[PDB]
Amino acid sequence: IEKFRCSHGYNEIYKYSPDHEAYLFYCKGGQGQLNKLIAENGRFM
Amino acid sequence: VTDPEALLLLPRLSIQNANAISSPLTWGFPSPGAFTGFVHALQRRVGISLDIELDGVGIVCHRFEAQISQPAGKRTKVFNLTRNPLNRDGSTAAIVEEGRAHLEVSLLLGVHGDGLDDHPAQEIARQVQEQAGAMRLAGGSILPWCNERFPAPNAELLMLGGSDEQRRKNQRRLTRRLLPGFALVSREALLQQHLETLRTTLPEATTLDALLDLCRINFEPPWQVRDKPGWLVPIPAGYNALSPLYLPGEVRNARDRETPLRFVENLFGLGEWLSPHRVAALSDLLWYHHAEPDKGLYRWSTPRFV
Amino acid sequence: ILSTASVLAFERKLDPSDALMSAGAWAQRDASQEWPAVTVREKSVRGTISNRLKTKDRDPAKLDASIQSPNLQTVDVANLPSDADTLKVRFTLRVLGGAGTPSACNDAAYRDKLLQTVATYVNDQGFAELARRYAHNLANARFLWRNRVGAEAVEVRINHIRQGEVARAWRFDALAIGLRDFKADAELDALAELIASGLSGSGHVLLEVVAFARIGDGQEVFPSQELILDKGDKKGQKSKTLYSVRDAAAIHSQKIGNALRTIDTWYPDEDGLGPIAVEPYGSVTSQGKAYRQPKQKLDFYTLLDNWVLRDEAPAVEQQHYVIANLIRGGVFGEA
Amino acid sequence: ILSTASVLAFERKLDPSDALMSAGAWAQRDASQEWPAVTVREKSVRGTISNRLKTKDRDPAKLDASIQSPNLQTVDVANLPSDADTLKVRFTLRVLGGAGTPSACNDAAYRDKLLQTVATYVNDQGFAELARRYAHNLANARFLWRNRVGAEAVEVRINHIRQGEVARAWRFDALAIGLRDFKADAELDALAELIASGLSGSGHVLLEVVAFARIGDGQEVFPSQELILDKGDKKGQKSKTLYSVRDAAAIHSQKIGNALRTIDTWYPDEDGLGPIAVEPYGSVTSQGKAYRQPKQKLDFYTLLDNWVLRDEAPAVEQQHYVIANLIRGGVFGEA
Amino acid sequence: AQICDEALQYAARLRELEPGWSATPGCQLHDAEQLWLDPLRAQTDETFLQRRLRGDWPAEVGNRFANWLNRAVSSDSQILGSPEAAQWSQELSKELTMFKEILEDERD
Repeated sequence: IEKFRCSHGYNEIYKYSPDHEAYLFYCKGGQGQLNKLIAENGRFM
Repeated sequence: VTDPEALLLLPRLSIQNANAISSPLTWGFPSPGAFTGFVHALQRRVGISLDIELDGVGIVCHRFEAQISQPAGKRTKVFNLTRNPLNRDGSTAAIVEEGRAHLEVSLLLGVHGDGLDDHPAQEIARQVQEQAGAMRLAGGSILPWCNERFPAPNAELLMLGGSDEQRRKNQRRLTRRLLPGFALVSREALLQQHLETLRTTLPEATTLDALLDLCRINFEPPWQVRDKPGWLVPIPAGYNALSPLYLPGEVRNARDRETPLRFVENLFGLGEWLSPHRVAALSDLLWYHHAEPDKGLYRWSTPRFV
Repeated sequence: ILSTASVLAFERKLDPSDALMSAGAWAQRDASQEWPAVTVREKSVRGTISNRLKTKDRDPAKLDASIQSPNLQTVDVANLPSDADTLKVRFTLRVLGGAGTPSACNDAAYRDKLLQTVATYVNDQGFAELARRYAHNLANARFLWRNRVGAEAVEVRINHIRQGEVARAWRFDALAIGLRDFKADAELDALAELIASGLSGSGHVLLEVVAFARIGDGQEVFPSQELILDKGDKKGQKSKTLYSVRDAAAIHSQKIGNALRTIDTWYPDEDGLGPIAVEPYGSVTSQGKAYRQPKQKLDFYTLLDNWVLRDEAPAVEQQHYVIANLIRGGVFGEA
Repeated sequence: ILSTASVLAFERKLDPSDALMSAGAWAQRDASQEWPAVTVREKSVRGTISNRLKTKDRDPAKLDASIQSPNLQTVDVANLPSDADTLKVRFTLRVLGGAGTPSACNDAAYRDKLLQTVATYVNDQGFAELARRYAHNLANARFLWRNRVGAEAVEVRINHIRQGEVARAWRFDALAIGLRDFKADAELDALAELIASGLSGSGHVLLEVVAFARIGDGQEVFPSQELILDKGDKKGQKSKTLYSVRDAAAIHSQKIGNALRTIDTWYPDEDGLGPIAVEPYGSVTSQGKAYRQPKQKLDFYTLLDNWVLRDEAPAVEQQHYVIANLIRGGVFGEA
Repeated sequence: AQICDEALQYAARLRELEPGWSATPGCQLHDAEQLWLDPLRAQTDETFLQRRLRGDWPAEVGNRFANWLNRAVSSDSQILGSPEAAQWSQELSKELTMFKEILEDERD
């Protein structure tokens, strides 16, 4: 289960939250900010 | 040394420009030797008149502010200096960096002697307070609390209690009074056993390196910082001999010619800033003088701590 | 070569408003302009555990100790008054028109091709099936989401509002008109022609949609539900907050919009499951299943890219679906 | 393979409302439509310390110093008026039907299998035992929770409300109908057939349930109790708040629903302890014990998973319990 | 012990530093604490709040602080089922007992 989800056309990064079963808005940015956040935090929770 | 018969509390004392340079390796709070020498100067100036022996000192430090400034783009700090006068030609003199800091400490100094029975407790408390108002604590003037809301007075707690409960009760009363500070104690046994564990880790390790390891925030791989028990700091724990002890009228340009001189060098121990109600015995947490002059090793510590 | 434009943003046609739910008594729905609003108020719930245990918590002592410390929450609840059995859900809907024209587009050649494609669609067949299905989802009160499921009688009143007042009034039996069949009616075809003239840009269309539902005295109505802070303790937990605009319960505008778009009866799976909402990779959150998966060639993106770039026009049902996705709006274009 | 669905949400069938409690005099209960509501008012209470001491407060001087300073509270209290001896508790109940369909379910295969299972149940034996037990819990005023325990005479009037008026009126003596035996009657079978046709989906059922109780002049009634914020001082604590909708005391809807669900006489422990409420891991929060623990194979989850997945149909009492849980609603399914 | 230390430290520096705990009234100050306003209730009100605090001895902040400190451990079912929660609760009870023993003696 992926920790971050980039909404691609809308330039928003959604980070998974475990309390409610959903993604919440983390920050703006595209694929580069998504990959940088994956490198920092690690994907797959 | 000997245990205190009473425990005088000098109140919150404001010191305006104390020596923030404790040692060649440490900056920050002044050396505990300043406080032990201050208490011995108090004994030298009123203790011979009130027939008491002021000995030992508990350092509390309600607030502290080093006159420092972090420069732009650096992680380190520098010291705000003073402007010394010019020379006889008008040239700017060579700047010698002195650290200055504003302290608010209170001194738990132990008192014992035959003067406790001769005078009232508030009388000798007011006497040593009126003497300490005209003194200096680490090179910094003692600010004497004029025209504020109310002067913080003294309370000479008698260490001899009628019970264990009365002893703990007025000890808790005193600890509530010196509560917004942080008591400074000498923790050399922890430094020694940290030397032993670090020598088990890699051999021929100095306790200089164990001290440095206890200071730094070192990181560990799985990343996690190393936990530290309490607020561990490096302190200068006295002096060690570099020279044979010279005769009084033998060394050139001494302070006086009736005192033997010996060129010495600092000894860096370890201290721990803890809240004062952790110790459960305020008869402890007092900094004494241990010379052993035949070997060198002029040092100060808090004996009877643990 | 005509690649896809790197940006496309389509603005939302069929704009609804927040649906303000008020309450009153049936057989005086015609005097329902001063009906008091349904207020969202707080009640406090206390529940034992009923979720599944993960085979570790199945110790009976641990289970009894957990049910001895039960969960205290407060919840936002909205009910009808105890002397009122009808819920009035009233919103306005604007049908804008000019569906294929993007609000943003990098490639000018792709924009001309897309505009040619949508204009070819509209000239071959207007907004006549799409507006018929939108008029159905206005007629059967689907925008009453859970306020409809046990209602004794639902009735929808749709007024076309011209310069200041009603130009044409409709009145439907929203339970006779089903939630799953798009039949024909003399009044539904008139509403379909009105939404057709709105979507074709040939007129300004603003509808005022009012839906009354016989629920029962004091029963619970279900406004749209917000999401909660969770900054405080677990006894005044506030496990549920509801939407309200100004001391008056309400359904979100995009929930009304999602119920309006529920027209897609052309997905490749079984058609007895009813219409679903028009989405790319047409998905339903409640069922958790995405119909029109891109492995099959029937999502919005592969159909649009085959229709516009390489001119492979799909079947007329699938291009109804593509144009309903253009009416829905969104950003369709890569990174 | 047919594993269990990851989400499973069942909507609540048998929706009650908030039970509004008003007050008046007996023998004019037939004119009880203008009866004034029971108002929740505040009063101060002054208590001595009476809880158990943990062998550190058993000093006599310390205990006397504690009882020298008593604790002050203001409590919300609800009494009848001094000229009214009857408590009228009135709510509506809406029986929906469609008990097998989940409102959210991931696996389509599990959803079809679960629908087939519930349809097999309904075809084999309809909602006939369950509706008889729900009709008893309407008939004996179990929803009067503590307002029933000292009442001289309890009378429940249940009215089937059609298009605007009463289609069929019942009238029960709720003390002759016990709280623990599900006997048979002439009128209770008519109410059971009505709740049966409601739960089967073959008709709209909305019942208006009115219950009267001879308590006594000025006696204390017991509405549902809210929880407090615990923010102010120890003198004006406001340690008790009672539920009220608009200056009118009320029992929560989930409390009336928990009293209606109290039909489960099939739990493996002793049946002299009465029916309990239908819960998975069937637990009574007053008693702190969970009957139908998962170490036995009689909770709702293992019964449902043996019935649906691996076709191990339980006894008809346990599947009465399972379909009663599906009528109850809930969030079933794992993570 | 350290978190108790700095809680008592924060309370002491507020209670001696400012008269802001009795600066302006209202309805919401969580007034059951009565530790952050030690000279704000006795040095001003002679019998109104000082006799309402010396006989009552408001030291009840330990259980609310334990409720706040209970968040610090994770709310895991295996963590509560194991004996680590038992060790956590007994050491927490000892330290709140020491917080109680230091918090009670505020009238001397």
